[PDB]
Amino acid sequence: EETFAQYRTAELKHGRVAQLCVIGYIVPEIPNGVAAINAIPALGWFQMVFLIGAVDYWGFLGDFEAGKPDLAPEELEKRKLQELQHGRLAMLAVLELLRHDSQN
Amino acid sequence: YENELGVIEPTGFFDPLGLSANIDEETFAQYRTAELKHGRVAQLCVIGYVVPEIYRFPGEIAPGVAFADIPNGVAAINAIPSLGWLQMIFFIGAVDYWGVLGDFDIGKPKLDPDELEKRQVQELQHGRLAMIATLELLRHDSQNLVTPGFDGLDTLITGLPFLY
Amino acid sequence: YENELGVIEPTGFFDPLGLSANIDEETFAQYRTAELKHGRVAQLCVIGYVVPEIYRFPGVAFADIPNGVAAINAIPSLGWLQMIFFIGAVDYWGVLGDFDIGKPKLDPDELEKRQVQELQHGRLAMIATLELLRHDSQNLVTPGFDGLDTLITGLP
Amino acid sequence: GVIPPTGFFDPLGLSKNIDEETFAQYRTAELKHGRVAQLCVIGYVVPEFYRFPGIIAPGVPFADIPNGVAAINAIPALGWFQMVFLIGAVDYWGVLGDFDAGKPDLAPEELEKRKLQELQHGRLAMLAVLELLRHDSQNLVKPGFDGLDNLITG
Amino acid sequence: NAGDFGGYTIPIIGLGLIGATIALLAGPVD
Amino acid sequence: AKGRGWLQKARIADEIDVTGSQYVNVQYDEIGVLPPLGRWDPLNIKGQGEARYRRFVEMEIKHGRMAMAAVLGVLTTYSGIRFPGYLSKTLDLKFEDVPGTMIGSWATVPVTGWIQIVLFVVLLEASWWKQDPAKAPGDVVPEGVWWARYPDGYSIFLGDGSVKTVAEDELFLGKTWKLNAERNNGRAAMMGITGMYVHELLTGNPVYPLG
Amino acid sequence: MTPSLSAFLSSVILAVVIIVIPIGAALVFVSTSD
Amino acid sequence: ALRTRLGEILRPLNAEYGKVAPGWGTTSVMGVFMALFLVFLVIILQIYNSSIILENVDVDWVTV
Ligand code: CLA
Ligand code: CLA
Ligand code: CLA
Ligand code: CLA
Ligand SMILES: CC(=O)O[C@H]1CC(C)(C)C(=C=C/C(C)=C/C=C/C(C)=C/C=C/C=C(C)/C=C/C=C(\C)C(=O)C[C@@]23O[C@]2(C)C[C@@H](O)CC3(C)C)[C@](C)(O)C1
Ligand code: KC1
Ligand code: KC1
Repeated sequence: EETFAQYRTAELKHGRVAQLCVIGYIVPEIPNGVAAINAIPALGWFQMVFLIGAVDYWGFLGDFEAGKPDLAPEELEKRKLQELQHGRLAMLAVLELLRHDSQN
Repeated sequence: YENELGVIEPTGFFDPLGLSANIDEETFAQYRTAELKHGRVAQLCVIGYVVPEIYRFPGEIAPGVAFADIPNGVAAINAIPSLGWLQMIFFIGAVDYWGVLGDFDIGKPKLDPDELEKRQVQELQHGRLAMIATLELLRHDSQNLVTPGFDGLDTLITGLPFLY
Repeated sequence: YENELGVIEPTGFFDPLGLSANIDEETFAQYRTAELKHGRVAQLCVIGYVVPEIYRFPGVAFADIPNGVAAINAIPSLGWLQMIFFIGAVDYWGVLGDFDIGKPKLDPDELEKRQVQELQHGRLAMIATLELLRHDSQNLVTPGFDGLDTLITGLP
Repeated sequence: GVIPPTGFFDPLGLSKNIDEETFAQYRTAELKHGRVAQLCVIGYVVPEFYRFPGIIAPGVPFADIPNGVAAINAIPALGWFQMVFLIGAVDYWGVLGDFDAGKPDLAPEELEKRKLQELQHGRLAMLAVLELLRHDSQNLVKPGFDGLDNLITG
Repeated sequence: NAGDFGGYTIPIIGLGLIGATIALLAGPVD
Repeated sequence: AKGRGWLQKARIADEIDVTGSQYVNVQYDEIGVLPPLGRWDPLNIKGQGEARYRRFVEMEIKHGRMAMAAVLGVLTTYSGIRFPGYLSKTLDLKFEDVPGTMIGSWATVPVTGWIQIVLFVVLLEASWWKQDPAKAPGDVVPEGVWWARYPDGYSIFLGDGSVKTVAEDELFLGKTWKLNAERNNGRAAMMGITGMYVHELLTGNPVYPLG
Repeated sequence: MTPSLSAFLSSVILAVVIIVIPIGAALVFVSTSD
Repeated sequence: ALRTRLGEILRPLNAEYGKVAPGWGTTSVMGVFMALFLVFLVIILQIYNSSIILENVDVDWVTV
């Protein structure tokens, strides 16, 4: 129960970050990939990671009523099951892009 | 919250801005957990500003840069590759949230209850002092990076001239 | 004072320092009057930074007056003082100059949706004029401090 | 404010029609006008022999400032903004004019006496100021209008 | 050299102070 | 309550007799009344009135306090000790160019600078540090302001971590000792600062004949 | 830290570690035992 | 016994005869200071004896 809730929350969260990475990977071609993380100074990552961590833990800029409509319970679980299926679809997709950058 | 840990002789209960009068319990527990971890990190930060001036690690963080080439201070941040810094954050972040390499049964001594609260106030007092120390260390180091010898104290660890 | 106008979802009852804690009802009305009046000037200050560029006014030339903090030295100090006291006529005594007497509409549910909208547009303007005053003053002492024009919007 | 030389001095009908609640407002208006005027009389004669050491604005020393109304335009307006607003904090809030030591513990009988020459000393000072910035303003626009060319006639 | 460290001032003041305190404390209590 | 009970265990026990029994405790009651002269009141100010005598106690305390600061002020300044930088950047007044002489420092320091010193004293005297009639004479620092206080039974700490409570009558550490030492150093500096003024008036040396 | 200074520090540490502390511990043990 | 002006002044300084701290008192702190004093005395003896040679300390007659 208690352990399953942590696995449940991690499954959703891992599926999310994979989704924003995919859309976040096509805007740059419209400083490319893993070559970019070394190009940006680590002081830049210190500011950005902690800003994500504020949203991740406290919900500073990521917990608002505009993102949670009332809707209805019949399609809520239908959309929430859809949240995982798209999350998994982006999850298995992601590894091929990082392995493409001169890896196995 | 006057009858809590952290009340010590020279000042007593120190809260001039009233940041704890109208707060609840859970924010105070978060405040003390923040104070304890801010002090613990600042205590290790003071140690981490002096030890590399004496001894360095022999290997390499990354194949490009070795430990000895890394300049001590805030100049260290840009010298080491950014991918290495991101791995350290999540490594100590795993111990921060879960405690993968912490919460061990050894290293947590059970003592007299009055002795335990005394050592806990000592832990807070050292952390509070080192938090003040980390501000002076960072202020002297960062300003000396922008303008070399801005304040005229040149050396990184000004108060310990036997290191240089 | 949580049950009062100005509470809006991102901040809620924003009071970290606790300046509204343990104060009487007269001080909060005083705080509210200072909240409103500071805001109202800041909206007009934002207007008074862009509109004196396109439109001018008819012993100092009105067009030759540089917009911003350089206007203070250009206008004579005696010429500045009767403007200061003229605003005080409408401030303390309330001898309305912008209007004749003042004809405000009162709609019950819109009153909450206007008064709250009044102070927070002023709150945003108060946050905005800090940047407007910073860019003008820092560039005046050092021409091209950040290497930018006077007004970040490009329609001038 | 009734003094033995004159009586209820009101030639233009400014105290009969008007009510006594707002008549107290003219009393503060009269007292504050005299208090400004009393300080302006001494404040007009002091800069002749003594001036402040440094400068008031960058490039504007205290020494090379005309004592009369030309000092208004000599000091920059932003300097005047700071001075006027600090005065108004005392004027409205009573920031630096509310200390209890300035309210002496006086018995009744000499109190309403002392308030009587307070507005009376300010009363002549209002007219004395009205001559001070008069002769200053005439001589500032055109030099030597009156027979004398001195800001202080003594 | 005779005027160094105040000259004879401190020994004169010091000796006078000791003599005055002894005379002050010389009397009986009551 | 929390983190305070370690003091009671670290507190050293009460002093006893060497035999084992409890120790038997077995003129100078007012601050300023001490061994050498006792109550030295040649003008009998205490006989003038209780309100008049309380005025003179606060008056001696205040006069003595500024005299100690004034004496220490001249001694460092006449030695050549200076703050770094400019006293007046507009007037091009470095600290090094301000004379160590009392009259020299009184004249060279700008009157605008002297006003700032005076207005700080006026602000302290009129609003911030007022004498409370209920409070002790000289106790003008309000609560909340960080001040070194020595109440009866305050704690001092030894090498092993043991705690000793200091009574008011303790030598060098009690409140009455520090209260008496403030009055006396104030009295000595009151004669000192006036003597340094007149010696410098006559000779130009505040510490004449030293130097 | 010269070799003579290091030798002195080692001598003090050695005296405490293998003379003072073992004799004191043995004394405490035999005093509580007997 | 005779009461004098100075005797009344010095009276509280001699009024605590036989007063002790119960038990061992501060003997543990005293033993630490004695042990530190013993180590300090051995240091300055061995410096004089040249059994401890410091870095910039030369035990010989100095100039100025
Ligand atoms: C975690 C998701 C993610 C990842 C891994 C990437 C990948 C990358 N992006 Mg990127 N991005 C994302 C999200 C992501 N993107 C999205 C959703 C968009 C569409 C708006 C973009 C548009 C974008 C821009 C405009 C740029 C990059 C750049 C980069 C590269 C530099 C490293 C970096 O992350 O800087 C991140 C730096 C940013 C400025 C990220 C922008 C994300 C914005 C602020 C939206 C996110 C906030 C929030 C979720 C929005 C909703 C709030 C509310 C309105 C509901 C790297 C290859 C930079 C690079 O130089 O190109 C190679 C660069 O200039 N991306
Ligand atoms: C992260 C820092 C941090 C936090 C969260 C706390 C939290 C706490 N402290 Mg505390 N402390 C700290 C650091 C901290 N401390 C430092 C550095 C000192 C030395 C000055 C102290 C000295 C101290 C004493 C002596 C006592 C406390 C006490 C407390 C408790 C109640 C007071 C309160 O409401 O705090 C709320 C804290 C915050 C809301 C965070 C501080 C935010 C302010 C605005 C920061 C101000 C700027 C700062 C000075 C940096 C300046 C940067 C410069 C460039 C300008 C609470 C558990 C009391 C106690 O422990 O419990 C009974 C108590 O007696 N503190
Ligand atoms: C992924 C890594 C990770 C994880 C999972 C955690 C886990 C946690 N931490 Mg750690 N932590 C990390 C990284 C991590 N930490 C690192 C690298 C350090 C330094 C060794 C710390 C030291 C630390 C402290 C001192 C505290 C925590 C707290 C927390 C908790 C609150 C969540 C949070 O971080 O707030 C998100 C962060 C914020 C809301 C503040 C971010 C802004 C600050 C000022 C940092 C930014 C500094 C900036 C980059 C430097 C430039 C400054 C300027 C020029 C821009 C959470 C349990 C807090 C706690 O336990 O209770 C409150 C707490 O006080 N952690
Ligand atoms: C003149 C400015 C001013 C004044 C008088 C007030 C007063 C008030 N505000 Mg409000 N506010 C302001 C500015 C102000 N605010 C700004 C700029 C914002 C946008 C961030 C807000 C957003 C806001 C929210 C979201 C809420 C309030 C609320 C309130 C009320 C209760 C809180 C309080 O006691 O504040 C007292 C404040 C003061 C006495 C002024 C403090 C000024 C500090 C010391 C300045 C600190 C420095 C500042 C950041 C500028 C730095 C510049 C730098 C270059 C030095 C009260 C009527 C609450 C409400 O509306 O009513 C229930 C509430 O929920 N305010
Ligand atoms: C006769 C009579 O009684 O009728 C009256 C009664 C009645 C009803 C009361 C009336 C009223 C009241 C009125 C007129 C109210 C008006 C409301 C008003 C005027 C509200 C503006 C918003 C300002 C903001 C928030 C500015 C933000 C600006 C922002 C976001 C900035 O960043 C500033 C900026 O500079 C930067 C930093 C960079 C630049 O690149 C861009 C700009 C310049 C934008 C009327 C209509 O008069 C009629
Ligand atoms: C921005 C700063 C500021 C504010 C906020 C302010 C406020 C008020 N002033 Mg003050 N005032 C100045 C500045 C400010 N005044 C300055 C620099 C001077 C010296 C030149 C000055 C002198 C007088 C005189 C002679 C009188 C006077 C009064 C009032 C009163 C009525 C409002 C009004 O009439 O404008 C309100 C509280 C009169 C009074 O109380 O009558 C009922 C009155 O007779 N003032
Ligand atoms: C087991 C899986 C694993 C792989 C496959 C892997 C690989 C690389 N790591 Mg290593 N790593 C760990 C595990 C793994 N690492 C662990 C458990 C820790 C915590 C002790 C850790 C810490 C650091 C730090 C501090 C740095 C670091 C680096 C590299 C880099 C070196 C070649 C390169 O330069 O690309 C290659 C990719 C450096 C870096 O990223 O520099 C850009 C760097 O500074 N790592």
